[PDB]
Amino acid sequence: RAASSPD
Amino acid sequence: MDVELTVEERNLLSVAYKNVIGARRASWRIISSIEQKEENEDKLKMIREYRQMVETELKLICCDILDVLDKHLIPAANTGESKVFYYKMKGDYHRYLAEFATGNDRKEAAENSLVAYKAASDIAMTELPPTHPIRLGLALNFSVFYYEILNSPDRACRLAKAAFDDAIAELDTLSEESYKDSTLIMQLLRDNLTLWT
Repeated sequence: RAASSPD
Repeated sequence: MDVELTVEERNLLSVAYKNVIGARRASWRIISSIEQKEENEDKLKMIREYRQMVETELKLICCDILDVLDKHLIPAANTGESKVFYYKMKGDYHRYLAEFATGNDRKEAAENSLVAYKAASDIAMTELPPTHPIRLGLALNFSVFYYEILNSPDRACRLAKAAFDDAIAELDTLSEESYKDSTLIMQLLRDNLTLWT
């Protein structure tokens, strides 16, 4: 529901 | 009991493990959505049996990764970049544990997440430029932790805005070939802000 850091 | 990883090695291992963990997380969310709809005899049971089957695997991975962070990787971190990286990883995996933990476990994990995140922050703000991709990813995941776990949109938006403004300030004095990286995390932070607000 909310974007975290790309990994 | 010590291991040191080059930036490339730890980046590649991180990509692999978080690919796996994201697959499992999305599967868990979908099984939960199925459970909620059917709840609103034998089907639901099996559904729960799959959810309990997912939760276990997830845990087994996250726990197993955190051990390797604590017993091996975090102690053997010279550069501040790698220190912030490993502490952010610890916070991220404790966050994933809290995302589905029930009871005081959800409390437990949450604490161990924050203590990790704060840790990385206390290094980043004194070791990495505001433009550094590690620091920006840390701030983004930390604001996500604030908004979604601790249910604090205020602290989340505060952290996101602070990180974005410090970045956009130090942006003018930054090489292009060293700013194209920060671009994407900065834009993600901006999108998260526009959504939360």
